[PDB]
Amino acid sequence: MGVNEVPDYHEDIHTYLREMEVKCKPKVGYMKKQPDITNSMRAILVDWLVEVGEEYKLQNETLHLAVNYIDRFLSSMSVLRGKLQLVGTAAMLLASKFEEIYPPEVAEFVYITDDTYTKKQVLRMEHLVLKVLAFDLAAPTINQFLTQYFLHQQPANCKVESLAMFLGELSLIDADPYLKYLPSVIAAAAFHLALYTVTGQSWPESLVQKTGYTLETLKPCLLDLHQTYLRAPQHAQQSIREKYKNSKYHGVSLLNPPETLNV
Amino acid sequence: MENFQKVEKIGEGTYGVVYKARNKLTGEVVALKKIRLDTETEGVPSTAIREISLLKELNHPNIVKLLDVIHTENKLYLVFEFLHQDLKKFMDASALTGIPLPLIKSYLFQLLQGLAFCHSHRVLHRDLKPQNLLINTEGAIKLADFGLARAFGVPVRTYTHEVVTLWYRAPEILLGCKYYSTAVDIWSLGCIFAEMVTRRALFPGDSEIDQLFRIFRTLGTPDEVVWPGVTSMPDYKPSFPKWARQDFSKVVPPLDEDGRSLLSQMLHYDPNKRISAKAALAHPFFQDVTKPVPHLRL
Amino acid sequence: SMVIGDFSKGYLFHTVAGKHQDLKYISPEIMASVLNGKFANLIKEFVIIDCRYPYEYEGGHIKGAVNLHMEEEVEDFLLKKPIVPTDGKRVIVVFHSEFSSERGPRMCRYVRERDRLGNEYPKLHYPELYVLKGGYKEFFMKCQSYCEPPSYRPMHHEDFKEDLKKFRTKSRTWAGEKSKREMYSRLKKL
Repeated sequence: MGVNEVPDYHEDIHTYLREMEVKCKPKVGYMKKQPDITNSMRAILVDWLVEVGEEYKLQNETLHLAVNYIDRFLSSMSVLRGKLQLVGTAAMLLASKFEEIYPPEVAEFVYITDDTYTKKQVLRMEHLVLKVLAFDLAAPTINQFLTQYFLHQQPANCKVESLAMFLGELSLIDADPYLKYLPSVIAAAAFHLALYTVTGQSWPESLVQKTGYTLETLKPCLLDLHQTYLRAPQHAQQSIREKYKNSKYHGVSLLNPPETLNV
Repeated sequence: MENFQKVEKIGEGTYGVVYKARNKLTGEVVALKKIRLDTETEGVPSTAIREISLLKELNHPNIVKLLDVIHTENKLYLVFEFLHQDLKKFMDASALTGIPLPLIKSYLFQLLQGLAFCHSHRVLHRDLKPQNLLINTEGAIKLADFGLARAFGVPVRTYTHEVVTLWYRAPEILLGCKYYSTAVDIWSLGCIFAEMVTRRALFPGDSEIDQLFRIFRTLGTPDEVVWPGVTSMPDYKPSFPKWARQDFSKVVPPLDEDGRSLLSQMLHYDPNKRISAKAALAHPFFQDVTKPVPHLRL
Repeated sequence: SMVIGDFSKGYLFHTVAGKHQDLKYISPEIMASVLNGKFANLIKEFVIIDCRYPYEYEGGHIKGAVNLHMEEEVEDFLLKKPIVPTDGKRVIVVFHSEFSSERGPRMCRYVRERDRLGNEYPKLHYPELYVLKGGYKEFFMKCQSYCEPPSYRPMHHEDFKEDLKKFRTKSRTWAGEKSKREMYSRLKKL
């Protein structure tokens, strides 16, 4: 509240983020252009990144930024299977250097790598990722829009916020079909789904004016988010469910998804 | 690199030394800032990464321009547009007669526009001081040295504590506030504003405790009425001296009523009640702002 | 400004303008005269902390200087057992480095901060801190007589690069650990 919520620039910052998320958007369906990796390897890598971030107590913004960097790098560069983890590590490192007050050292990133890549290799890959991304490391993420959306709920409910974060992180694992949705749309769908699941409310009328997103235009993303919320227990990658079972996240992954959507 | 013909070099030693070079083919004067990565055991520094990432989006007349980045596995070169001198050098050269009031008004207006542009793009400069403000011959002042800049969220989180230069550090950072925001930058401007009027630093402290005592001496010791929640701050002690607020007539004599009111709003204790860059541009102090040309003695 | 940190008297040395306006500088001529016996009666102790790395210390330094390249070392040497002054004399502490731009000023600021923390305002153990203007390079150029051994070892020498990287890593690790500990102590009692 007050200068913490930036009341003079919040609308300007939101408009700037909306205009920026188009530029930092990865190419849709870049995995077809990749002749050695598919979406399963990407999902495994993102799950491993979630586990790594949970190990070092990194921010969720770091993980979202790292996944964005990985997607952008792969959308313009072709890598082999054995190198994929390396680029992930590099992206994570870069994300930390952009977000964390105390980012982990390169030695730690080689350690969690399990010594399949050396420190020189990690630094070379970091240089390559920085060159390919053209130092465009400031990218809007689902976290950045969800955090702004959380200010429009009255009364506040930390369970809703934690469930929205959990759904937004679940959307990170699967490239299909969340590569075709902007971070703002996924954040809006996650916020509405969390509100419906926890308190039974819907997409606020103060947010349809701010973002222009009605419940009708959020439906294509909402259906997919609901489908993979229902299928979360059966997913091969279960690191996010374990991470969000903790009491700091209010055990949101232990909740029951709604049987049907009132949309 | 070989494309740029080095002409002059300023910055004693190997400490972010900059080179005034000229483009060989187009004859453009640029400033090359050198960053070492062979001596950096952890790759590209976080400060350089943040500065390059955030300066590529800030396109304003009052923000320094990052023309190009020369990327090499052992060296990093940041190419900036060349500006003749910083504001500290200008004040030192103009230490006898002082900076004329219309020039101070124009410089403050331009700095506030640049800060408003920075804040509307979620960037926190966090290193605002006269050494980081670059002027030119035409009469334009620009923010520079975005190495300490950061991109914040709405609302902000807990960020880096040791950021602003001690002379221009906000009282909320000194008192160890959990959250700081754009109001940290405005305070700096306020201090710079006073430094432009009185030709001397407003709060020249040699330590955090001395800096807090100087701020309290000039503006009065805060309490729960002026700054609610100040008594429960981690770095606040109930043993602080109970000083009285000095009237701004003696703090900044040359300033008029409008300038005094703007300075008092910029130096507000409570970050919530502190003025913003966007709201400062609408102040009556800038009713008759005109842009003069500095003499540029140096 | 024009008074020492405890606000009791002015600075004895002829101050020189420097890169940092926070601190008070002295050109190598003043320290050359001081080491030549110019203020024997008015100065009780004269400390010249060589804030450079030890491999620079072995490559030439001012006579009577003490090499303290770490903040913990300086706190141990200066503040754990402070040099008690008396009436009629003053204790002057001079910091320097290769160029007196990053390391010497940082050590001077750290000493002032730790002296303020450990005392009651405005009492200070070392109210007179100077930084040698131009660093050790200018002193070597102008006062090579007092530099034993008469040699100059740059920080970015083609040799001792591993030592420089190790020392930088140690400084970075210490600063990061101190910052994290302070942040935790602040957030536990916010």
